[PDB]
Amino acid sequence: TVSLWETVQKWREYRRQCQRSLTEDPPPFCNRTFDEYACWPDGEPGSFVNVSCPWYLPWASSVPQGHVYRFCTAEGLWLQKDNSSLPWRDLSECEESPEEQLLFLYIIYTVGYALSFSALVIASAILLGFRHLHCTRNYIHLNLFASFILRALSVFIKDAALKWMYSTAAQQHQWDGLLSYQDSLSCRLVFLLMQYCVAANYYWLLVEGVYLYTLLAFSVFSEQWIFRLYVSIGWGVPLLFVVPWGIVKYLYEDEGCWTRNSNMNYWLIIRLPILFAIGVNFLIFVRVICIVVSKLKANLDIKCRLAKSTLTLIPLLGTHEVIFAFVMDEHARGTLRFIKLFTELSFTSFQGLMVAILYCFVNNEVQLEFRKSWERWR
Amino acid sequence: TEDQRNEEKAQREANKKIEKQLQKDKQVYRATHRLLLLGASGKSTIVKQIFETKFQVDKVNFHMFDVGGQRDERRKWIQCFNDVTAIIFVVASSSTNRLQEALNLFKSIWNNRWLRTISVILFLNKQDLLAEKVLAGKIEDYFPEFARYTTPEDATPEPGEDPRVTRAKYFIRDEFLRISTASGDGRHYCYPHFTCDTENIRRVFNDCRDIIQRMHLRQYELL
Amino acid sequence: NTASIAQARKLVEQLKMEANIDRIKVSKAAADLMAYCEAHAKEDPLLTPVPASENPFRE
Amino acid sequence: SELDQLRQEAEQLKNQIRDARKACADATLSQITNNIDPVGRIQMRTRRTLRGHLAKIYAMHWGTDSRLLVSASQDGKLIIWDSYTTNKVHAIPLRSSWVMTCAYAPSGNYVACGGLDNICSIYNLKTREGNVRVSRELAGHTGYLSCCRFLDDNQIVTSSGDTTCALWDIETGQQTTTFTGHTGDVMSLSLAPDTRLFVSGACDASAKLWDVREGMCRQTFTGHESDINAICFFPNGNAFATGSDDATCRLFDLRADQELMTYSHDNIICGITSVSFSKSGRLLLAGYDDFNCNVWDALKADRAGVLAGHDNRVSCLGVTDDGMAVATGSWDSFLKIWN
Amino acid sequence: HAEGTFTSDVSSYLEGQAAKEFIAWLVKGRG
Amino acid sequence: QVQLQESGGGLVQPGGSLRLSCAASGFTFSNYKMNWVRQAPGKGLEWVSDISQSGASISYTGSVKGRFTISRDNAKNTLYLQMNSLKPEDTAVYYCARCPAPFTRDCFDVTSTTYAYRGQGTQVTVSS
Ligand SMILES: COc1ccc(Cl)c([C@@H](C)n2cnc3ccc(-c4ccccc4[C@H]4CCCCN4)cc32)c1Cl
Repeated sequence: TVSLWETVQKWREYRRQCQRSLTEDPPPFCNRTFDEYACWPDGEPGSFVNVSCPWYLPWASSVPQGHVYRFCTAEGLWLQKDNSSLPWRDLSECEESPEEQLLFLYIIYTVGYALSFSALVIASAILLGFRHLHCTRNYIHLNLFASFILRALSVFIKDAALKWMYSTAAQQHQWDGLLSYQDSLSCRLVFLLMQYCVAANYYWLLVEGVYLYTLLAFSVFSEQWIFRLYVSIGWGVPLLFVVPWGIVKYLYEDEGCWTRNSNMNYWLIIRLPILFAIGVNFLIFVRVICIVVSKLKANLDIKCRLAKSTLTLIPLLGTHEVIFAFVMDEHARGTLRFIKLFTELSFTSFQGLMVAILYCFVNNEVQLEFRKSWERWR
Repeated sequence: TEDQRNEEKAQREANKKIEKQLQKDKQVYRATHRLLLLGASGKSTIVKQIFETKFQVDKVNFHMFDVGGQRDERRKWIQCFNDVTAIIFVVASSSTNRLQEALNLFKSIWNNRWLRTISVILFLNKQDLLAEKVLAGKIEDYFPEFARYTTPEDATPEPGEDPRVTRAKYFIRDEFLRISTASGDGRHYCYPHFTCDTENIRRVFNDCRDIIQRMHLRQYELL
Repeated sequence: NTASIAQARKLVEQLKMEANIDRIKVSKAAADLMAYCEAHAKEDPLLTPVPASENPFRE
Repeated sequence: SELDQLRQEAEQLKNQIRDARKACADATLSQITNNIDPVGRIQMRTRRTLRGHLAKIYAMHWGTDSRLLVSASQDGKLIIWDSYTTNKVHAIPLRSSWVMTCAYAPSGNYVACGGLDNICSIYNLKTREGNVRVSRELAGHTGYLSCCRFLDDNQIVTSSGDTTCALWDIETGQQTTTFTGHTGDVMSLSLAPDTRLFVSGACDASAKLWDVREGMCRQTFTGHESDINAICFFPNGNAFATGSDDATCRLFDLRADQELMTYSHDNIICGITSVSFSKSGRLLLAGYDDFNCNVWDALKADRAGVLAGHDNRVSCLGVTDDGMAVATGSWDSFLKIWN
Repeated sequence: HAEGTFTSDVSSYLEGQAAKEFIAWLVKGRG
Repeated sequence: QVQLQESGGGLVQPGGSLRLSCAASGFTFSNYKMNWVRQAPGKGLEWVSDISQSGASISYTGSVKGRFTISRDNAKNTLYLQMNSLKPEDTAVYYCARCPAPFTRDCFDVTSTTYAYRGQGTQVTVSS
C-alpha cells in the first residue's frame, strides 16, 4: 500500500529535520546522537528518556501513541548485554500471509510459460521450415505463435525484473540501485512490454477467431489485403491502447515502477479492450459451435465428435477467459481472487502448449508432411 | 558485361509485371467457384435465371462446365476436374436401365482416386414422370429391394404427393446415399435434390457454400 | 452391323498391310541400342556428373 | 455368314503377326545387357523450383535452346519461363481454362496448346505489334486434345480423344491429313528426331507408328495391358519407351517390332503419367502418381535414381535438347528442375 | 487481464516486505 | 495383347439355366476388377455385374439379383457367369469388360460400343 520510495523519502525528510534539530538546539548528560532510527538529543541522566516512535513507519496509523525509550544514565551512554557501542534500545512499543500462495501460483504459471516457450519455438520452426504449409491460415497461426513467444518471454523478463527489485536487492543492501530503478526507464519499459505482449496475445487470439469466422461466414474476401489487415489488427491495435496506458502512466501515476496500479481506472483502460476481445471471441465461439452443430445434424455418434471439436476450438480462441471475465479487480477480494488468478494464469500459461499441440503436432497435415519427409529422407 | 545486366533488369521488370498480374489472377481464381455439369442439355434455364457458363450468385461467381461435346469414355478427361468445387450430377430419373448405369457412373466418380476429395451435388429431374411411372407399374421390375424399402421417418415429402411416388423417390435417394456412404472417410458428401424450373441455382449456391464451409472446418480439424 | 462391317474390312486390310513387313533380329536391335548408348555416353549431362562450372543450373 | 469370316481371318492375321514377332526374337535385351556396367546411385536435386502457377501444371515442353519452357495449367494460364534466372518471360491467358497440352516450337516463334475445348490454339511470340496473341485456332476434332507437337515452324500434329491424330497446316488452317485406326483416347505423341514419322500412344493399350508423309499406320505395338498415358521416341529413332496405367514402362523398337523391356517393381502400383529419355538414351525418366519420378536404367531395368520432391502427382516431364536438365511439372503448382 | 493483476499483487506484497526489511536494516545500526 | 474370349450360351427355353465364360489373356488377371455387360437388341450396353480384384466384393445389377452369379479364377485366368432361372429379358449380346487400371474401385466401360478392353460377345436368344 505504502511505497518503499515514499518510506525512504519520508526517512530522508525526517533525517533532514533531525540534522536541523541536532545542531540548532540549545545545549543544556547524554550526548546528542542519532542511531539511524530515532533522534537522541541531550536528555536527563539516570532516567528512561522516552522519545516518541518515529513517524516514518508504515504502521504509524496503527500505533501513533507509542514511544522508544533509552536508559540515559549518568555516564552519557545506556546499558547493554556486553561491550558494544549500541545503547539500550526498547523497541517493544515501536514494533510491528500470501507468501506461499503467490509463490505457488508463480511456479505454476512459469512452468507453463517455460513449456509453452519451448513448444512454441518448436511449432514455429515447423510452420516456417516446411514450405508446403505456407497458406494464409498457417501465417495466422504462426503470428499467433509469435505472440505466445513474445508473451512468455516478456513475462520471463518481468519476473527477472521483480526478482532483481524486491528479492536480490532486498537481501542485499544497496538501496541506491533499487529506489533509483524506480525512477529509471528500464523498469517502465519492461512493464510496458509486459502490457503490450499480453494485449498482443489477446488480440491475436481475437484475430485468428475472426479469421476463422471470416472463412466460415463471409462470401468473397480479398485474401492478401485482409491478411495485412489482420496483421495490422493483431500488432497495431494493442499498440493503440497500450500507448494511452503508457502516457497516462507517465503523466498521472508514475511512481511505483508502473506495476502498483493503485488507481484502478488507470488499469481499467488496459483491462477493458481485453474484455472486448474476450467478449467477441465468446461470440465467435458460439457461432463456430453453432456451425459445427449445423453440419453434424445434417450429415446423413455426434457427442464425441462435437466434444473433440469444442476441446480443439477452445484454446485457439481462448474462451476459458470468459468464465472469469466480468469478475475482476475491485470485486474479487477473498479467495475468489486466488481462484481467478490460479485458473486464468494456469490455463493461459498452458494455452501455448495446448495450441502448439493441437495445431502443429497432432495436426493431420503436418503429420503427413513429416511422413513424407521421413520416407523421402531415406 | 553491361547489356547482360540491362537485359536481366528488363527481364526482372517483365517478371514483376507478370507476377502482379498473376496475383490479381490468384485473387480472381481462388474465389471463383466452378462446377462440372455431367447430366443428359437442359442448363438453358440454369444460365438464363457451348461448354462453359460464367454466372454469378450473390457476389459469388460460378463457372459451370458442360461436357456434352466429348466422347463417353470419361476416364481421361474427368481426371482434369480436381480443383473443381462441385459436380452437378444430373439424373434423368425416369424415361433401358438408365438408373443403374447412372449409379455406376456416380460410384465411379466417387471411388476415383483423383476425385476422392470433391463432392457431388445430385439433381434428379423428371420426378413427375417417375410419379406416373410408379403409378403405371416399373421400378419394381428393376429394383427388388424397393419391394421392402419402407418409407423413412425423416421424410420431407411434398404435401399431397402420392406415397408410392415419395417411396420410390427417397428409395433412389437413399440408394445414391448408400453408394456415397459405403466408401468414404468424410472428405466429400453427396447433396441430393429433387427438381423439375425453380431456383435450382439457390440449391447450387447453398450447397457450394456448405462445401466450402465443410472444407474449412476439415482443415481446422473441427469436423 | 452394316456400320461395323466397314471398320472390320479396314481392320483386315490394316492387319494384312502391317503383317508383311521386315522384322530384323531382336539381338541386333538391342546391340544397336547398346552401341548407341555407349557411343553418346560422354555427351550426357545426366548420368555423368557435370561439375558446377559449365552446367548453368548449379547456383 | 460374312462378318465372322473376315474377323476370324483377322484373328489368323494376328496369329501370324505374333508368330513373326516370336520367330525373330532370339534374345531379350535384359540378358545381353548383363555384360555392361550399371550407372549406380544417381543423385539429382532441385536446381530451380519455379513458382508461378495458380493450379495444377498439366503439360510442359522445353525449347530447343534448352533455356525457355512453356508450362500450361488448368488455371487457364500458359506461362513461358526462363529456366536459368527462374523468372517469367510470357504469360498467355488462354481461351478455355482446361488445357491439357502445350508445345514450344523448335524455331521458338509459336506456342500451341489445347484442352477440352477441342481446339488447338497456336499463339505467336514474335509479333511486330508487341503483345502475344492467338495466331491460329484449329477446330476439326470431335473430342478433346491430349498432346500437340510442332513438326516444324509451319505444321502441327495433334492427338485427340476421338481416336484420331492429325497433321494440320497452320497457314491454311485445316487438317492436311488425318490418322485414324486407334479405338481409344489417343493420349500422347512423340516425333522422331528426323520428324518424318510420329508414334502415338492411346487408350487401347497399343502404340501406333504412323508417318506424316503419306499418312498411314505402318506399325502397331500391343504389349501393354492398360491405358497408355505418355510416350517418347528413343533419341536415335529406332525405339520408343512408353508408359501406361498398369504402373510400368515398356521399351519397344520400330525395326524388330516387339516389346524389348519391362520396367516395374513390386512397390510400383501407381499408373504412370510421363516418360522421357536422356540425351544418351541411357536414363528413362518416368514420372508417376506416387508423387516421385523414377530414373530407370533404360538398358538394365533398374531404378538407377529416384527423384523425390513434388507434393502432388506429376503430370509432365521434359528433358532438354542438350541433356542438361529434367523438368518435372506437377499438380502442386510448381515445376522443378532436376540435374 | 490477469498477469498484470498478479504482478500488482506480488509487487504490493513484496514492496511491503521490502519496507519491513528496510526498517529491519535501520534498526540494526548502520543504515 | 489384351484379349477376352467368351464362350457359352445359345437357345434355351426361359426358366432353365445357362453358363457363360471368358478367358482373359494379356495381363495379370489378379489386379483388375472385372465386369459383365450386355447389349440388348434395340438398346445400348447395360451393366450386369462386377467383381473385385480378389473376388470378395461382388455386385449385381438389380434385374439379376439372385438369378445370376459370377466367379473369377486367376489361377485359370478366366471368369464364369452362371445364369440360374433364365428369363426372356436375357436375350442379349454378352460382354466381359474389364476395368482399365490395377488396384482401383471405379469402372467406365458401359460405353456406346467403343471400348477396347471388352470381349467379342455371345448372342443369347430366348424364344420358344
Ligand atoms: C522474494 O521475492 C519474491 C517472492 C515471491 C515471489 Cl512469487 C516472487 C516472484 C515475483 N518471483 C520473481 N522471480 C522469481 C524467481 C524465483 C522465485 C521463487 C520460486 C520458488 C521458490 C522461491 C522463489 C524465490 C524466493 C525468494 C528468493 C529467490 N527465489 C520467485 C520469483 C518474488 Cl520475486
